[PDB]
Amino acid sequence: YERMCNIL
Amino acid sequence: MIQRTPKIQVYSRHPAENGKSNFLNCYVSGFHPSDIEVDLLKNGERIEKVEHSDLSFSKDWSFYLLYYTEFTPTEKDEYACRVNHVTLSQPKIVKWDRDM
Amino acid sequence: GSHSMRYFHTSVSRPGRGEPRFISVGYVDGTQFVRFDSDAASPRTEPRAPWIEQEGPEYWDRNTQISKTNTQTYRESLRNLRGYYNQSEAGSHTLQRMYGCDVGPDGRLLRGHDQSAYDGKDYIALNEDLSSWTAADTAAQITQRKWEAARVAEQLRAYLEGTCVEWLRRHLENGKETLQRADPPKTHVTHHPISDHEATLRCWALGFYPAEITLTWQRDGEDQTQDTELVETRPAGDRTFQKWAAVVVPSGEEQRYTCHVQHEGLPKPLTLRWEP
Ligand SMILES: [K+]
Ligand SMILES: [K+]
Ligand SMILES: [K+]
Ligand SMILES: [Mg+2]
Repeated sequence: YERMCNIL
Repeated sequence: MIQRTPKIQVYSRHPAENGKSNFLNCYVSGFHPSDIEVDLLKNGERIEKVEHSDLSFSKDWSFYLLYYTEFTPTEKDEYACRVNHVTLSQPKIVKWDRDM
Repeated sequence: GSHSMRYFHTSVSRPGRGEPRFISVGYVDGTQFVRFDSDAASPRTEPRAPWIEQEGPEYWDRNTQISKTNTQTYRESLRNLRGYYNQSEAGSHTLQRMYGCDVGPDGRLLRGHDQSAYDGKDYIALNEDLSSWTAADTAAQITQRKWEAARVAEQLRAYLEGTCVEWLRRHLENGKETLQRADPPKTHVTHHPISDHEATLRCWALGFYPAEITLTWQRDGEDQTQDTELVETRPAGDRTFQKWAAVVVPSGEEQRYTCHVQHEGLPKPLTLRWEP
């Protein structure tokens, strides 16, 4: 799976 | 901002043999930003329905794309790739040379 | 030997032309296996290699949900980055991210990755320790402080050491007949006169996988690095790669030059000469 990335 | 101009290679998938179906490739790489216009040409005219790979990028963050189409090489027909990008003042044409 | 799973994210703003497009592609080594594109008529994570097709609906549904959330997250990141650099609303900007994991021959984690770039320049990266960040400038330090406060490195470490390596190992098994098969280059040397005085020797490597290869010319056993034209390794479109290297040689001296090829699929390294 991919992951939900974090907002910069 | 800082921009990077595309490298361009035009070549066949398999060793070219006149009269034998093949794929003509135009690989553009090393460019930034990602917007780019690529045409494959047969005798100077744009080939319709050329496909391309999904946008990705190299370790140095520069983008790369493969544009490709089926073709049957012949002795007479000339093929090329024509590329435009924000870094180019005019489209760049690279001819297919079967020795490269 | 070693293998990697990597995801490549690109988001590009386009003021006046709707919201920023988000594209995610996934690779195991040199093999793309998934894609997602927010500009598709019906955005969905889609298979791009045959061995991934057997994953069930939960795999496609969850990856699609993750990518749809990422589309929104990247748009917010682009808005924040514009402000961190005091940039106008008129210009197009690019955010790229790569993350994933590498394993050795025994499937054990070698290292993890998470790195970002803005407008083609490194912005912030997770260090190899999976616990600290390297920020490129004072804008990226704002992101670093936010991610330290939110313990993002710990989230990444858990993903990279858990889900990422577990799924890389699963893909390597499901795709073993291709992902763990090294195809050697087919090689030959061509000769093209340039004038009465000189000729080009070109050493070709075709049909190889993975893309890593060493192709060099020697003259009297000495490497010809500065005098060799070496094209970038390029995809054939059928999974394999191609490359060539060329040297200009004085007429009659062709037998002093040798082309050397190293690749994982070869039983032994090759030494080739022009065969007139
Ligand atoms: K045919
Ligand atoms: K064009
Ligand atoms: K979407
Ligand atoms: Mg921006």
